[PDB]
Amino acid sequence: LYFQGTLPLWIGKPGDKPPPLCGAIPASGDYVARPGDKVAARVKAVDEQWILAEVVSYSHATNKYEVDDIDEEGKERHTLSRRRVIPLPQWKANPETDPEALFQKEQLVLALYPQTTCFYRALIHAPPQRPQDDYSVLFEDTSYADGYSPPLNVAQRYVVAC
Amino acid sequence: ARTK
Repeated sequence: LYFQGTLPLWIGKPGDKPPPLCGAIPASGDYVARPGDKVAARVKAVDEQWILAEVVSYSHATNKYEVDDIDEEGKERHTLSRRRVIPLPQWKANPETDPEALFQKEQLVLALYPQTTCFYRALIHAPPQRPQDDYSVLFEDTSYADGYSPPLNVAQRYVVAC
Repeated sequence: ARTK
């Protein structure tokens, strides 16, 4: 009710690799997202910007997605090369069992910024040590002399490779 | 999209 789309914790058995789209584990090279899946989509801005979007369809003929920008005003459609679409994780990685499926300190990532529907460049400050905790990240911010925000929390749901 |  309150937390629509919250991610399940990956629980693997012996000898199971953390799968593609578990935390930091990348999608396979031929991966195709389904209608309804959430993605980071690189679109033209005013400049380009990674936005939170929802897949509408994919054409294997053109290798282009149709995606809808998720905004409060209503949807805007974009047609994008698969090169401009990063699938969001479908599981959160459990640091207690699959710590290697988390982005490590200082890794460059794209992360959702608070009170936006956009992804921006950030460095990992700390991966979570417990499954109930999120990432701490430093966002690039050119308004500050050293170029970075203070540490801000971002759920695994909204941190992807840059 | 809502930007920062």
